[PDB]
Amino acid sequence: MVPRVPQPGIWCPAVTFFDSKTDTLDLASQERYYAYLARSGLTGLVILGTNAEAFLLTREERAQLIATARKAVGPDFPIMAGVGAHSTRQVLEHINDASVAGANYVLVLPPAYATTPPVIKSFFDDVSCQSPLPVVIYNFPGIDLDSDMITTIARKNPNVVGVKLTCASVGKITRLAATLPPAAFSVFGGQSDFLIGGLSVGSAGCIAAFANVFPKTVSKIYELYKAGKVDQAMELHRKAALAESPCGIATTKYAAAIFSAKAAGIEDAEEKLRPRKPYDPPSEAAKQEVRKVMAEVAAIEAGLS
Ligand SMILES: [Ca+2]
Ligand SMILES: [Cl-]
Ligand SMILES: [Cl-]
Ligand SMILES: [Cl-]
Repeated sequence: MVPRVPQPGIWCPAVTFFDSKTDTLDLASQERYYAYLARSGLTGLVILGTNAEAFLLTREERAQLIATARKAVGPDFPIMAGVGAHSTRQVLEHINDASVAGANYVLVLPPAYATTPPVIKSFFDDVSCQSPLPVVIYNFPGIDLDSDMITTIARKNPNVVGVKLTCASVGKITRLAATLPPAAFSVFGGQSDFLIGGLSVGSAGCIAAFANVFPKTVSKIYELYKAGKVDQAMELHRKAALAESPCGIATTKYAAAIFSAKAAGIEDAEEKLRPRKPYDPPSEAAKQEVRKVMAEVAAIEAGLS
């Protein structure tokens, strides 16, 4: 069974497939893709993160994706669902939808419509208390939450079980560790390129966009660190950080289309991984860059899977 407090490890915030002719979710492809990712050494999936274009989805689509995730991975693989919105009412509706659809945890943005600090504090208090699922603070700056607010929120709310920091520092991680024991609270960095130092000071690890593209490689990096084989870990980490260069959403979707989605046997992956209307796909030149810059890590991934 999935623990109350999210397991340290490597998590992937999965991209979203759209049938472009009808502008609807492509759930058959989505299920194939989620299942492939969960079978590539990942600790868990983040569904409806920012990479999934969650804010472009209807409430019903959000719930279908969570349910599709659960079906793809089975009952023993952790799912963290993004639920962020503008009001407490919307957040609670998303949370309850997530709970019914099978999520284990909910990942919650602070309210943004730049809000004040007692507003942030009372929001998280109200949300943790009402939420049927354990809560991970989603810090994506839009306001930025320092160590003081996070610790305050966590100490008052035992249903708060972690934080995703998007731009995590070694200082920030350390401060959190010193005040919040790991058994009750998991810190996640959002950067694969942070994870070298990220884990060396006791993060719970990482929620990495790039694990969409080469999940086995990103998991190998983590696995080598936990084995103490720190020499080859850093050498592989280096290569992977190099390949991660291209960054936002449209480029990531396209990389997944030509690497992981193809590996998952999804046909026409490139059309299905266009950004949702009316947003445009990457330029030809952006696409050429992806293929050149990621070719080496692709060969490594074909070697590990
Ligand atoms: Ca192979
Ligand atoms: Cl399905
Ligand atoms: Cl194919
Ligand atoms: Cl492969």
